[PDB]
Amino acid sequence: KQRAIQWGEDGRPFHFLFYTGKQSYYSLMHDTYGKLLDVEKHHNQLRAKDLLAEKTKILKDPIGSR
Amino acid sequence: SSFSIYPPIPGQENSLRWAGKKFEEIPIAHIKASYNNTQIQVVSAAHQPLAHASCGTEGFRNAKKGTGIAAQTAGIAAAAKATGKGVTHVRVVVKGLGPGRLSAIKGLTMGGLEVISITDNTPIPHNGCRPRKARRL
Amino acid sequence: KNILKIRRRKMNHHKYRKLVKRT
Amino acid sequence: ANHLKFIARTVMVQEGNVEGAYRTLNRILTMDGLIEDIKRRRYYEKPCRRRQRESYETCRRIYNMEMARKINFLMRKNRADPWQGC
Amino acid sequence: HRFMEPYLFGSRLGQDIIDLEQTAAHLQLALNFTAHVAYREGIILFVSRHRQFAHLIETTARDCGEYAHTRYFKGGLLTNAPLLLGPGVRLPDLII
Amino acid sequence: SRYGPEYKDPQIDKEYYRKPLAEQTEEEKYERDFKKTQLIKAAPATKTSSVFEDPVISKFTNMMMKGGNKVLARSLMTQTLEAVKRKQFAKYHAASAEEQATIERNPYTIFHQALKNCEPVIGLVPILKGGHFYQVPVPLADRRRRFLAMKWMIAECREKKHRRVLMPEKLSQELLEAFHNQGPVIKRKHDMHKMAEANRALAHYRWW
Amino acid sequence: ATPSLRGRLARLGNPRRPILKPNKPLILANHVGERRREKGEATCITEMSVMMACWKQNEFRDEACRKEIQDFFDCASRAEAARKMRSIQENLGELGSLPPKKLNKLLHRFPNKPHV
RNA sequence: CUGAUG
RNA sequence: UAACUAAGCUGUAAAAAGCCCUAGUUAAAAUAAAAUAACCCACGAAAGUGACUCUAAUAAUCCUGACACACGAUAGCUAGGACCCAAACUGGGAUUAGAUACCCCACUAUGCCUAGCCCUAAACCCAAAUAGUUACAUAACAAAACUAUUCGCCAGAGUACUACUCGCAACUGCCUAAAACUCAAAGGACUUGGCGGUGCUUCACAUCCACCUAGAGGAGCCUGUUCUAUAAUCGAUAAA
RNA sequence: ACAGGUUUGG
Ligand SMILES: [Mg+2]
Ligand SMILES: [Mg+2]
Ligand SMILES: [Mg+2]
Ligand SMILES: [Mg+2]
Ligand SMILES: [Mg+2]
Ligand SMILES: [Mg+2]
Ligand SMILES: [Mg+2]
Ligand SMILES: [Mg+2]
Ligand SMILES: [Mg+2]
Ligand SMILES: [Mg+2]
Ligand SMILES: [Mg+2]
Ligand SMILES: [Mg+2]
Ligand SMILES: [Mg+2]
Ligand SMILES: [Mg+2]
Ligand SMILES: [Mg+2]
Ligand SMILES: [Mg+2]
Ligand SMILES: [Mg+2]
Ligand SMILES: [Mg+2]
Ligand SMILES: [Mg+2]
Ligand SMILES: [Mg+2]
Ligand SMILES: [Mg+2]
Ligand SMILES: [Mg+2]
Ligand SMILES: [Mg+2]
Ligand SMILES: [Mg+2]
Ligand SMILES: [Mg+2]
Ligand SMILES: [Mg+2]
Ligand SMILES: [Mg+2]
Ligand SMILES: [Mg+2]
Ligand SMILES: [Mg+2]
Repeated sequence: KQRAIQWGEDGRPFHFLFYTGKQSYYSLMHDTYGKLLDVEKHHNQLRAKDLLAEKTKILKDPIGSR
Repeated sequence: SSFSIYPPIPGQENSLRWAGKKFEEIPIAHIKASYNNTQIQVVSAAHQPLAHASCGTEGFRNAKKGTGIAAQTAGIAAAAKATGKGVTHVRVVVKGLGPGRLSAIKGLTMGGLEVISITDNTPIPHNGCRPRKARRL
Repeated sequence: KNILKIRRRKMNHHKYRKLVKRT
Repeated sequence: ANHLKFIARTVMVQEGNVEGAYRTLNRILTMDGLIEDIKRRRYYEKPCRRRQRESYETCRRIYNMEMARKINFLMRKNRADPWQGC
Repeated sequence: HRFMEPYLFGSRLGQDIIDLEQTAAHLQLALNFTAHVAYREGIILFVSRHRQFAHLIETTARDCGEYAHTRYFKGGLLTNAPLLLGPGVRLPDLII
Repeated sequence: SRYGPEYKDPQIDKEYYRKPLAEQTEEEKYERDFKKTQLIKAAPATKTSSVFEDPVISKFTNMMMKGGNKVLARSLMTQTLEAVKRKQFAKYHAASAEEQATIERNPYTIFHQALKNCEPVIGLVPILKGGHFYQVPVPLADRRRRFLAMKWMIAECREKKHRRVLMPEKLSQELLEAFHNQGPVIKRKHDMHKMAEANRALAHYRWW
Repeated sequence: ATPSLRGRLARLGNPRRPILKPNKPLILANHVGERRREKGEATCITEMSVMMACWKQNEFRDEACRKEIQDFFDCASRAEAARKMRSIQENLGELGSLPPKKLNKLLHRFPNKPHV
């Protein structure tokens, strides 16, 4: 199989990053950076309101997740 | 601990003594470090030679006396011949940039002489006599 | 490059000098 | 010869330290330019080579100074990239 | 740049100042030309390579429904489009 | 080479696991060592959980073994330990009550003390400079020092003995000499130290 | 500072004789020269001297003096640890010097513009 | 250190 | 040139030769040259000039302009003087098959001053002088492209910084400077390989060293080669 | 001259 249809009958590409070469990879990067900015602003608001209700979920030693 | 690396000029009223003597009475050790031989000669304060030992007089040969070990042995022998006459402190006068420059200096300390002043008296001609031509034509 | 013609003129002048010295 | 003895190019040791005093004396001559001067005067050089050596050293110093200036000017931008992934 | 002397107003101690009158006139013309293309169903591509507002430009393009490009610009993107994008593609009608 | 990079070294110490609750810092790593599903290599045939065997004895037997005949080196080590023990028992029974409180009889202790006495401190490294090799005095690692101390004794007991004197009999005397610091191994160590002291002036040639 | 450059090279607008004869065009390249095997010095020399002093004084025996034997091993261990930890710390940080592998990437971000 | 020719 | 000390000093990658009236230190005229300052760029028409001081002085109320006039680095000549040091040449000692060369020692003309010549250079900044411009405009490289008035040159290359002429204190010379003949090329820059006995960096997890094990070079035997010896195979015969 | 052939791995 191959890639599905990117643009409709009118020729307009469906995705908003079709002219970037990787409309999937760069979209994933953009969404990840957006979620990162959202988490950053949320944590900044929490620090300003003096609320620390989160934890560090980076230590994945007992889980073995790579 | 006010220590100045400048030599104690006799014109001042400084009080610096070595083995009871002043800086003007300390014997001198002329080390001529050429590119193929390193000579060491010990003279007194009155310019009277006390000990003389060179890499050639140390039993070396043409290319053997150019190494640093030859200068170190020459310094050991010079320090031995100097201590044979009862000397304690010495002022090293280095002359010429050669391979046995620092070896002949450390040779006196290894042979038992206290180095107090290292003076670099290298002949630097102010464009006097025309030196030899260049090699590798 | 130009050293070709330079050496050519050099050789010609050298041969002329040798001819003059011989005759 | 005619000048006073044990004044020019003289270094006094402290507490019998010989290696440090020798390194100080050597750095004195290197910063004054006597080591390279003696190494050059060992064999006579012609002015046709002297002018070339001076021009080469001047160009090299200019290029090195410009490179060091640009490095010190761009050292600020060595920090971690805050916009990674954009 | 030498082609900015007619587009500059002056220089305040080294820093140049742009003439906002001509700035606003050119901006009026540019916005009119941009609105007409979007009205006539024209593909608008915001091409801007700058790692400071790459997120803002992409969000603006997403909210507008037009396309964006703020990553490494490939060589034969617009020229060798029938080989980089697909068999037969529709090039952007306007580049911003 | 059959063990990939995900294979780690085994852990034979039984006491390391017989007290998992007595500590938390060691528990923190042992609770993840297996939860990471880490593969472990097979236990070697020469090393077990026996309390009478020692890794130093194992290393010395491995260095003494020629070729692949392991039982020969094992029997040689057994005879060496037996001769050491019997000579020390003879010296104990031929001594008085005052020397009985000082003369030891533990063969493992005598062997380890002899190795510690024969262990060098600083070695010589040949460095090429100016077209010639200079023996620079260099601090050696613990494994290097122990390996040299064992190899010197093994080589001396191999080459500097008579055909009628056996290896266990000769080593039983070499260990007792090294315990009192009067043997040729101590002599060679002191010669090495003297040759390093005579070259310490070349210590400025090292770059590490 | 930087030496003067006006009136040095051979140009049509220069009325005097050119002073500097550049071997190659004086254009600042976008990559620095690689350092010719940056080396380092030895360690624990003062600790080894006082260690061998015991051997020379007490006739080469370690049972006489011991602290000069233990401090030497401590210095060796600290040097062995610093040889491995700093070899990564100094390559991760950029407080002091830096290898040309990073200077080149720093210069390529803001290169020189010979044309236009 | 030196090493010529096709 | 004198005084103390030692049998050595200079000399190259290694030596030899040379000097042992040698070598170091303390003093020491005559001659030659003029460290750092100079990362300075000034003076002068050019060549050229930067150890200090003094006298004289560096044209044109300022265009270009010769075959006329006057200068013109080093090198060369003549006469007189000087000669520390370097050295054409020469004589030795190395290396090479050879080395009348690069390497080492000694030494001369010469480099030094006055007077008189010779008037040559890659005398190149290969970019002529006088007043300007950033307009059109990248053969290539290099120092970007150009205007108006001029002076002196340029007609394929070799033949040819040549012979024949004129002039010159120059006489193995300098300036000017062809022709017969031979060929259809001779030339500058550029792009890519190949090469370099010019460089820099990189690592080799049996690999170069720091280091470990067991081996060949010691004895005999087997076996395969290069050799002598016969009428008596041959191929392979550096990594491979 | 409306020109073309001819140098070179090109
Ligand atoms: Mg000819
Ligand atoms: Mg050039
Ligand atoms: Mg270059
Ligand atoms: Mg001889
Ligand atoms: Mg004289
Ligand atoms: Mg001068
Ligand atoms: Mg001028
Ligand atoms: Mg004037
Ligand atoms: Mg005129
Ligand atoms: Mg003469
Ligand atoms: Mg001479
Ligand atoms: Mg000769
Ligand atoms: Mg002359
Ligand atoms: Mg002249
Ligand atoms: Mg000139
Ligand atoms: Mg010309
Ligand atoms: Mg091109
Ligand atoms: Mg003219
Ligand atoms: Mg012709
Ligand atoms: Mg001529
Ligand atoms: Mg003629
Ligand atoms: Mg190997
Ligand atoms: Mg075998
Ligand atoms: Mg054999
Ligand atoms: Mg055989
Ligand atoms: Mg055969
Ligand atoms: Mg054959
Ligand atoms: Mg064949
Ligand atoms: Mg051609």
